[PDB]
Amino acid sequence: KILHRLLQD
Amino acid sequence: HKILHRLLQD
Amino acid sequence: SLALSLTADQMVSALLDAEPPILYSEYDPTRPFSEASMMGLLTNLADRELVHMINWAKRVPGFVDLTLHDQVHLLECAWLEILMIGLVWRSMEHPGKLLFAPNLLLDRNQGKCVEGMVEIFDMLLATSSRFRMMNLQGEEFVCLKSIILLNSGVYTKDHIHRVLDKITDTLIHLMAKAGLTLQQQHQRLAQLLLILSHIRHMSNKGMEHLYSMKCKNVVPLSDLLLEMLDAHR
Amino acid sequence: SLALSLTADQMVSALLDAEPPILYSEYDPTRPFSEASMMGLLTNLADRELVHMINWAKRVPGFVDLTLHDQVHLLECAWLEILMIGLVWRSMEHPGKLLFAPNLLLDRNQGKCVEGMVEIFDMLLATSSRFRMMNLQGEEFVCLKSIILLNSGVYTFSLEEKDHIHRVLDKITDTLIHLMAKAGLTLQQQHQRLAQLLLILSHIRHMSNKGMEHLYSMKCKNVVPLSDLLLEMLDAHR
Ligand SMILES: COC(=O)CC1CCC(=C(c2ccc(O)cc2)c2ccc(O)cc2)CC1
Ligand SMILES: COC(=O)CC1CCC(=C(c2ccc(O)cc2)c2ccc(O)cc2)CC1
Repeated sequence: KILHRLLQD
Repeated sequence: HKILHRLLQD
Repeated sequence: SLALSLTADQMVSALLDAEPPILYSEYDPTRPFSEASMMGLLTNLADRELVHMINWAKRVPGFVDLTLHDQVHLLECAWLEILMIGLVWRSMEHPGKLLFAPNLLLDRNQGKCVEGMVEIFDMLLATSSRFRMMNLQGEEFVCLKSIILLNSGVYTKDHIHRVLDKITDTLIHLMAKAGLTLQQQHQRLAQLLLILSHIRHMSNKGMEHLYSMKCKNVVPLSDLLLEMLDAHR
Repeated sequence: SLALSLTADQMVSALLDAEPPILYSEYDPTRPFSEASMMGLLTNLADRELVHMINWAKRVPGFVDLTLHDQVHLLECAWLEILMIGLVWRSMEHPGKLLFAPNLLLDRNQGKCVEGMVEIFDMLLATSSRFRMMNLQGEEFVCLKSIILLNSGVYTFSLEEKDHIHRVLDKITDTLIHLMAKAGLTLQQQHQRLAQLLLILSHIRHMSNKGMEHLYSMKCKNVVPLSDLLLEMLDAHR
C-alpha cells in the first residue's frame, strides 16, 4: 500500500 | 428517433 | 419563463403537486433471491416509474421552457439519479432497508444475488440514513430532485441556471421557516447539495452494472430503458 | 481538534499556504504525439502530482485527525476529482484549452488521439468555462478542493469519525460564505453562489467516474505504463 506509506511519512 | 421523444409531448 | 415569477410557496406547491405516485412491484414471487428474478422485478418497476418521471419532469417549473432535445438530454442524463433519490427518500422511515416498492422491502443480504449489488445497496442505505439523521423534509426532497433533473446534464444554459438559483431561494426559504438560523441555513444547504455528488456517484456505478446486465442478456429490459441506457455511452 | 477552532480567515490562509506547486510535464513539441505518448505524459504528470497531493492533504484542516485507514480511503476516493478540479482551475484563463502543465496546453482536437477522451475534455472545458463565468476566486477554489477531499468518500466507510468530518465540512461552508460576504454579495447572492459552486462538484464527480473507467480500460490495454502508485489508486474503485 504505497498511499499508506507516503501518508505516514 | 426515441421513445422519450413521444412521451415528452403526450 | 413563468417559473421565475413563482414565489417560494408557489414553487413548493407546484413541486409537491407534481410528485409521482409510489408504484407497486409485481406481487407474490418467492421473495426474490435469484439474479434474474430480482433484476426482473427492479427493471419492471423502474420502467413503469420512468413513465411517471417523464410526466413529473414536464411539471417541474422551467422544464417545459427548454427545447425538446434539451428535455431529452436532461432526462437521459439524470433518470437513474432521480430514481435513486426517490428510493432513498422512501427508505427513510425504514432503517437498514430499501423500500423499492411498498411490497418490495430489501436489505443488503438480499443484494448478494447480484454481483456488485451489496456495494450499491450499502451506499443507498447510507444516503437514506444520512437523510434520516438530517431529518429531510418532503418540501426539501422535491427541491433536491428537481435540482438533479436540471443540473446533472447542463454541462453536456442561462435559463437553467436561473431556475437553479430559484430552487436555491426556495430551499433557503424552507429552512428559514423551520426556525433555522442564518448559519444553520447555508450549512444545511451545503450538506444537502453535497449528497447530490454521492447520488451522482451511485448512479454512475449503478449505471455500469446495468450495462453488464444488458450484455449478459439475463433480463428483458424494455426498449425505453435500453434507450435511456444507450445515452450514457 | 484545531481545525474546529480555526477562524474563517485562518482557514483560508491555511489552505492557500498548503497549495501544491504547478508541476511541469515531460513534453517535446518537436516529438510527434501518439495515443500512447500523450497518455504517457498525463500519466507521468498525474503520478508526480499525486505525491504533492498526499502531502497537501496532510495540511488540510482536520484530515490528520482521521485514522490512517480513512485517510487512505478519502484519497483513493477523490484523487482524480482533485486532479481534475486543479486542472480546471489552471485552465480557466485559457478558453477552449486545458492547461495540464505550463508547457502542456491541449485543446479538443488533440484529445482525439485517445478514444472517449474528447467527451471528458469537453466536460472539463465546460467546467473551466463555468468557473470563468462565475469568476471563481483562489480562496474559493482551495475551499472546494478541500471539500472534495473530505466529502467524496465519507459515505463509503461505531467509528463516529464521520461526525468530525461533517463538522469540518460545515466549517468550510462557513468559510465560503464569509468569503462571499466580504466580496460584497447580498445574502441571496451568497446562498446562490454557494449552491452554484457545490453543484459543480456533482459534475466533477461525474467526470472522475467517467475518467476512472477509461483509465481502467487502457490498463488492460497494455499500451500505457501506469505507475505503481497510480495502479493502486485505480484498484480502489474496482
Ligand atoms: C448491481 O446492482 C445494483 O447496482 C443495484 C441498483 C439498485 C437501484 C437500481 C434500480 C434499477 C434496476 C433495474 C433497472 O433496469 C433500472 C434501475 C432502481 C429501481 C427502482 C428504483 O425506484 C430506483 C432504482 C439500479 C441497480
Ligand atoms: C481517456 O481519456 C480521458 O478520459 C482523459 C482524461 C483527462 C484528465 C485525466 C488525467 C489523467 C490521465 C492519465 C492518468 O494515468 C491519470 C490521470 C489528469 C492528469 C493530470 C491532471 O492534473 C488532471 C487530470 C484523466 C484522463
